[PDB]
Amino acid sequence: VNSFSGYLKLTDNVYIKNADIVEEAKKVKPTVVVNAANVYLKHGGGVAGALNKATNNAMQVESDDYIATNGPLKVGGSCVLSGHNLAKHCLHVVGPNVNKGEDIQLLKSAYENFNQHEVLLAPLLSAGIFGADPIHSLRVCVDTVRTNVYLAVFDKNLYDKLVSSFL
Ligand SMILES: O=C(O)C[C@H](NC(=O)c1ncnc2[nH]ccc12)c1ccc(F)cc1
Repeated sequence: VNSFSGYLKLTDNVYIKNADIVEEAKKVKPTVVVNAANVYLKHGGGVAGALNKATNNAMQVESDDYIATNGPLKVGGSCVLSGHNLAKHCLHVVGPNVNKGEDIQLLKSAYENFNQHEVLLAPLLSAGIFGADPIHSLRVCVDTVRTNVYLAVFDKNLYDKLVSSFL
């Protein structure tokens, strides 16, 4: 038993809620919150800008040190950093950004990173301003992630569409 509230069950291992992921993180303090990052960990907008703002820019400061030491991530890759005031850890996961012309085929690889963690609070990878089809992304999530994932969807209309179309 865990401490997430009001989530809708989709499969053996995936739940979903129309909620602000920052507020879900501040309430639950999960072991892992997932960020929808880019390879440079430049947290400008979307999930990343929202999470980083909630950390008072501490996420960005930590991320800049990470990049200075290690270089950029791969599209499809991830790194574990601090969750700051939001979670124990933040799993920064790079899905493909279709508005950058990146390969949507790497979405499955991106979701595979979730399998290294027993329980995660996460956004829908590559959706929103990342420009991929959100129905497709939820499908890839359910067909790839085997650990327990709690998906938080900001946009109400998107949430309603995702639930009503889910197979
Ligand atoms: O769930 C959604 O609507 C889409 C989601 N966006 C957000 O979660 C979001 N965007 C802007 N400001 C925000 N503030 C608090 C949350 C938040 C998203 C998912 C994958 C991405 F690669 C990029 C965005």
